[PDB]
Amino acid sequence: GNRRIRSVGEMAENQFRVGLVRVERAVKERLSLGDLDTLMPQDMINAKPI
Amino acid sequence: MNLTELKNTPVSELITLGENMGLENLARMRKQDIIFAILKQHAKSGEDIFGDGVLEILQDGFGFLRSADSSYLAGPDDIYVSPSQIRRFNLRTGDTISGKIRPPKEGERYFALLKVNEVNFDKPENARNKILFENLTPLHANSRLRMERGNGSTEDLTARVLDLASPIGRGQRGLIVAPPKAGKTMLLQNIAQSIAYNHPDCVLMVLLID
Ligand SMILES: Nc1ncnc2c1ncn2[C@@H]1O[C@H](COP(=O)(O)OP(=O)(O)O)[C@@H](O)[C@H]1O
Ligand code: BEF
Ligand SMILES: [Mg+2]
Repeated sequence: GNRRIRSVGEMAENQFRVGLVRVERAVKERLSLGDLDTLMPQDMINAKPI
Repeated sequence: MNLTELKNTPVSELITLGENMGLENLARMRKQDIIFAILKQHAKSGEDIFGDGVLEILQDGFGFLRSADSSYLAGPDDIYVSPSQIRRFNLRTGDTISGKIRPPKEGERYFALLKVNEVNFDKPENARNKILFENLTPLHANSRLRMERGNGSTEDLTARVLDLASPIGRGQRGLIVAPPKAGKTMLLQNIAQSIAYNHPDCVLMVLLID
């Protein structure tokens, strides 16, 4: 009752979040200069970390 | 601070201007590095720059704005433009564009186009409302382009014989067939002078290859 079991799904979601926080910091520092009418919501995101 | 304002004045004005701005000796650099360093040091004082140039499409997707000072070639002062602007505002080769520009940002090496203001001497809002070239219906020339000055100068004869030998019109297809050292250069110069005098509304451009 005090020991919890985690499956592959929970670990995968955890690692997805670990990558997502890095991509979040990246998109936040990239949004510091992006203005209106200059970029589509595609270039600010990279595949690398996640 | 516009790009053309440094694009057209001779190298000497650039020399005195940079020597006034407290520069490293600009006489050691090329015209393009002259304008590049001057625009760098101007933006280093905190000014938003304006610029202009003709667009060239590259195969990697992005485009580059060239000037007539470099005869439309690659240079340090060419303005980089992203492919997505070419998408949204419907850009392509030949579109001359003037608008907001900034020097290359941190780690970059070419100017960036912020805000489009004039596309081929038009509003960028109507620039998307254009007709293509191959979809055009060609015709023969109907409007006469009179080449005679009417002042009767000594060289003007070479123009009047034009109106007597081979008439020209808007959209004409003309071929000059002549051996070397026969007088093609003076003929072409008189053609350009007469067109720029009698028809200043039509844009006039000249190609000199090799
Ligand atoms: N209208 C003119 N009046 C006087 N001289 C002329 C005229 N047209 C041509 N010339 C002579 O011809 C020469 C032109 O040389 P160039 O421009 O090299 O001819 P091309 O381009 O046909 O080789 C000049 O040296 C000039 O003296
Ligand atoms: F005909 Be020359 F070479 F201009
Ligand atoms: Mg010649």
